[PDB]
Amino acid sequence: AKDKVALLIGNMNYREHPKLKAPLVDVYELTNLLRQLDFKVVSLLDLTEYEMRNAVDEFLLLLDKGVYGLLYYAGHGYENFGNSFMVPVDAPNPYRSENCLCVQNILKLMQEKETGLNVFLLDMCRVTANIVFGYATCQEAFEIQHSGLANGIFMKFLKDRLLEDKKITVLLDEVAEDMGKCHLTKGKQALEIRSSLSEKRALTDPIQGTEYSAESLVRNLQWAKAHELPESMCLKFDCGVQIQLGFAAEFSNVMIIYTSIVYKPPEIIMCDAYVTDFPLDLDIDPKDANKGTPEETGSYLVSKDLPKHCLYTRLSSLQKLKEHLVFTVCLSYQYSGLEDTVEDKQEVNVGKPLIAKL
Ligand SMILES: CO[C@H](c1c(NC(=O)Nc2cnc(-n3nccn3)c(Cl)c2)cnc2cc(Cl)nn12)[C@@H](C)OC
Repeated sequence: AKDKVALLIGNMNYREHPKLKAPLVDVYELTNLLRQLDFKVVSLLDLTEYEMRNAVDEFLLLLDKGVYGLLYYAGHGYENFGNSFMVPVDAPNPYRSENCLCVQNILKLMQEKETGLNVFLLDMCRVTANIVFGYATCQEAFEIQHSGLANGIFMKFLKDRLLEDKKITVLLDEVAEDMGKCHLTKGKQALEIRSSLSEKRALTDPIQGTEYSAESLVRNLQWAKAHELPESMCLKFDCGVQIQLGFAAEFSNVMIIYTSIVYKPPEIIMCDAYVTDFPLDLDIDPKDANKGTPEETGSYLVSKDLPKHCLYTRLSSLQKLKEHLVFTVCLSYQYSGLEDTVEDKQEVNVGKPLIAKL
């Protein structure tokens, strides 16, 4: 492999269509599995049409001679007269092609590349380019785990075979057999595999030497800067209360913010630091921010990974941020024998985190 580059899109929260649950776990777990295989992974949740189109265009552009690419989409799919389409979260009801991404157009652009390997996997709820196309239609079918999280049928079987040092086409055929044995998808057309692979190529194949090929190092630096998290900060308030702001990442466009009281003077009986007044573009609803647990924000991956007794806020639209992430830390405090709640607030700039750097 000249390089190993992957783009994973998972669409769950649809405006005019039924919401999905499985993409979250699927995208997250496939990201980890591909990271283990030395892929530079971009993982994005809930993308609009324009966001999808730009992400796909940028991923396609990386597909230079000998590069190993992998594109995964989990979400609603649409079929109209032999063509399949990927449905963005902002798509109107009923479905219409102009609002969707045509799969056949992507395949056509992939066909022009001189990639060492190009794996295009769809997990939808309805000279050679070495393209392996997997098209799963059992996505809303999912299984509930002992964790309480929803895992997709396709991903359940894919997770178990991805790390195998075997030709990708052989790997995917075993996944199709597993689904065929699975009682939910038994005698049904759940996975279609299309392949134009003339060479024994696997996702486990090594990346070309950095002592002569510097494009992997350049793309590694460019990937790294798109995954930068703000360093944790401490804010001091006039009353004497010291607050810590902590940051965790779930996906390339999803960040969890948490606040905790590091010092509370004896005179203050009860205090809480609430993060508010986020940029409009991010579309955060205050009724889904400052939660007592990360689970209540929709963050189930990174859960006992975070400090206890904090307030948690999930920023899942970082790709929409077109300025610095400037928000307010509002402190609400109470003196034991005093009338009510005293409020104090200070603005914070955490720059352009993660995908917002690009
Ligand atoms: C070329 O850039 C890299 C890249 C991708 N680029 C994007 O996703 N671009 C993107 C552009 N615009 C938007 N968008 N925001 C608002 C409106 N449109 C969005 Cl959601 C995404 C996609 N796939 C991979 C895989 C690897 Cl490795 N890198 N890579 C990387 C450095 O990106 C992290």
